[PDB]
Amino acid sequence: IDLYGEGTPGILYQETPGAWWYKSPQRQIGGDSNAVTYGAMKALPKIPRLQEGATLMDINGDGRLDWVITSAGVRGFHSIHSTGEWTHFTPLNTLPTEYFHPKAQLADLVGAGLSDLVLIGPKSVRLYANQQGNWAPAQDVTQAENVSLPVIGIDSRQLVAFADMLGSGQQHLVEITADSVKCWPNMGHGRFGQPLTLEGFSQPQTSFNPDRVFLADIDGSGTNDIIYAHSECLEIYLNESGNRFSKPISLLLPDGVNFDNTCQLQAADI
Amino acid sequence: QRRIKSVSVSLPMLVGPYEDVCAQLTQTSSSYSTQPNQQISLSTGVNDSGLFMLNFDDERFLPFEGSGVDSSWRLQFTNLKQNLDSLNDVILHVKYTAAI
Amino acid sequence: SLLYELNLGEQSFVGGGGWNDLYQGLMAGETLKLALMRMERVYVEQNSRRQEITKTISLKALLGESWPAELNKLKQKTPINFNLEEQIFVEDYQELYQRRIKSVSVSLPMLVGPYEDVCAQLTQTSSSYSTQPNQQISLSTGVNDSGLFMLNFDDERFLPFEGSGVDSSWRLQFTNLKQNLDSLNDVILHVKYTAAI
Amino acid sequence: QRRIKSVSVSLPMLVGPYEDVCAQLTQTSSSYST
Amino acid sequence: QRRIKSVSVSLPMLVGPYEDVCAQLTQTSSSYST
Amino acid sequence: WRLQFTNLKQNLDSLNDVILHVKYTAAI
Repeated sequence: IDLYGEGTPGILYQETPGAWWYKSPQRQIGGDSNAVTYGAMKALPKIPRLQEGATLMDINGDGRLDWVITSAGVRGFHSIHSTGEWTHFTPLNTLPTEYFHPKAQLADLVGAGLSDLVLIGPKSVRLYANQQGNWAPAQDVTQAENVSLPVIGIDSRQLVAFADMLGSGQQHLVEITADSVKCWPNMGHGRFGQPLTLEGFSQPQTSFNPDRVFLADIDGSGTNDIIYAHSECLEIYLNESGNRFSKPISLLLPDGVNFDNTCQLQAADI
Repeated sequence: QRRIKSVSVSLPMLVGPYEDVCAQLTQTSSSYSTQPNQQISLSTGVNDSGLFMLNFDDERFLPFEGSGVDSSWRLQFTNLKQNLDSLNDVILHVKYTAAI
Repeated sequence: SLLYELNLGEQSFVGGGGWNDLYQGLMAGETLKLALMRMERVYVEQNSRRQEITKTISLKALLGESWPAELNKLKQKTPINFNLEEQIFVEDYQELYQRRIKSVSVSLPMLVGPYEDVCAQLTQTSSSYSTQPNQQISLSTGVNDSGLFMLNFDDERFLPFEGSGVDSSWRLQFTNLKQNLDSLNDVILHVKYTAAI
Repeated sequence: QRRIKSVSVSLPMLVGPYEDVCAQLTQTSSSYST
Repeated sequence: QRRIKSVSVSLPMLVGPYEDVCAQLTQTSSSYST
Repeated sequence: WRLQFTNLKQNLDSLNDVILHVKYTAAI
């Protein structure tokens, strides 16, 4: 993560209590003032860091991180400055929602930078509650019963995500098969619009394992673009204005390499 | 035929970090002709079941093991200081077994 | 063992004088057999399931205004003495007719060095209700410490404060002197206890 | 030779939060006289 | 001295959702008269 | 050792390589 607030993530390998070791992005010596590298790790004093629902989350929306405490009966965070100042522990006027499960945990639709959980699927909509790192009551709503129902967590050659194909900035619910894409308009509290299909995507249903897809916007517009793995090549699908999709770019992998279930693709601004 | 094997409860709620919600449930009576087992005291509320470590096949009978399905119940909080406006609703969970 | 494990007042089955010379103690074992049988009976009869309660507490919240002074004494690594008010327990569940401590654990809002093994220990001075080798636990994880390399229930041996009366007094102190302590915010206790009705 | 040891089922579906889908399966008959 | 206790295998591969790859391994012979 | 696939319909072009794992015990 970018714990330091570089505007660039650092590689904070961490293994055990204390193993917090930030391989950090550094300018290369020589050349244009563009060349950058991950320098060596560093150790810094840190929380016991375990059994706690560990994560370097900014819970408050500062742009600057806390670390989550959620052990059995044990609940709050610390805050960490760019200096690495792990502030003293913070009980939180604590009233987080009961964690039944992570399954279908919402984030965005409370409003940008205000993220909060909702656990949800068909015919109902729990309400988010986060303000500024505290929470309201987690109220109940539903949209109108005609509205098509988005629901996370089936592997059958299919995916669901909170990710903005549309590029408004709202990481809309989108559902993907081997063959089609549908996306639900943001409607705020407890509500969604009838979904829009986005034309153009497909893949052979014989072989479309869902996880071979990758989610990023590439064009820089905001419209989330699409990538799919062949063992030799990437198929890259670019979002037409948030409406449909271009002919896929086919990209040859590094020579002799083959992509496989070990491989982890990502995109980043290293 | 149907007989109750076990039960658990869940509360959509917000809880203080170290707040131990205090409440308990008890069975008044049960149908089918199916007290020490009839009462369970609860403080996690996430998926409470009144046992420090739940498991099947206890050499001793579980709180409502073998109870007739149709049955009546009483529920009440006990800590008075704890705020309750947080409460949305309660969801029960039941494991039961049946004949054919 | 049986009597402590069930606190059944005052009853007995074992008795001295079973040996005799004129009969070379021949029937003794048989008498022991019967006594054992009666104890077994009583155990099965009385070992009914019992209420189980999870309780937790901030030291700061407990100590109120004294808290910062005691925290200073802690920072200074001096031992802290304090007691447990059972009134809290009757507040949480007034209906229960008896309460005995089953087990305990501790948690420390703290920062720790990567491989820093915080060194501290806790001990019980005394306890109410008439309820040393079990009375002392040494702690170095601090996340959810309980003094055991692998905690589990139903140990064939008794746990550090198993069966202790709820109202009780305690002493706590750090032991490593080099370790920095300014990191410390507060301490939260955890207790598993069981109760009658 | 082949004999069945155990079975399980999976349904690509959406389910209400606390909706307990209710269905059942049964075997009518089997080859090899088991 | 060295004797085999157990074995396992791993395949860098892509698999269909419910594709049960089918293959098998066997030992022909071994040293040390085991 | 001998190794072979058995399902014939299954595509195999996906295959990169195979990695074995062995637990063994030894004297000194």
